Amino acid sequence: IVWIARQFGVHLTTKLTQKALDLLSSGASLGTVAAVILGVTLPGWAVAAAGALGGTAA
Repeated sequence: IVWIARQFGVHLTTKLTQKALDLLSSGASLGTVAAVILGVTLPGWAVAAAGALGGTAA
């Protein structure tokens, strides 16, 4: 989540992180979480690059 926020210009709050992590952990895809929570439509290469990290780092 941190890498996404950094690379795509999102102001990341602790609340946005908390929501994203729970949703990812429950089974929503990294792309959908990025779009819905972080407001960022990720290209394919960015979904892959972020997905290589642990969830908080992603």
